[PDB]
Amino acid sequence: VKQDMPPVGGYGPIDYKRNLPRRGLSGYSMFAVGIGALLFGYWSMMRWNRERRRLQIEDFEARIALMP
Amino acid sequence: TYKYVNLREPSMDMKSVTDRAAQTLLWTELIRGLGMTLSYLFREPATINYPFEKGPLSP
Repeated sequence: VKQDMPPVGGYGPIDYKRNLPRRGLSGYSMFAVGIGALLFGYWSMMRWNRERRRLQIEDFEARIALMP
Repeated sequence: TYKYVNLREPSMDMKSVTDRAAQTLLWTELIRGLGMTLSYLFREPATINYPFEKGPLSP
């Protein structure tokens, strides 16, 4: 009998592919998302700014009527 | 028999050049590298606790 170490029954395949799935989407979608979220933030910032303008005018009314 | 690298050209389709320019302006594959490194962050570390777990050897 012989007791070397051959490949017992053959070994299966071994990959060597450059498998890069390319996660993400196209860049035009990235520009669309960026400009959309940016403009969303601009509109919300505009609304909050003019609300605080209203309250700032009310504080001006306080300092005007409080003075004499 | 040979298999040599880096023989192409950057494309002239507007979609391909704006995808490459989006990679340039938008730090994209840098963030993908961060994602790969965090994927190795959430593994369990293969350190052996030395004076209690000694290393493997041969006969």
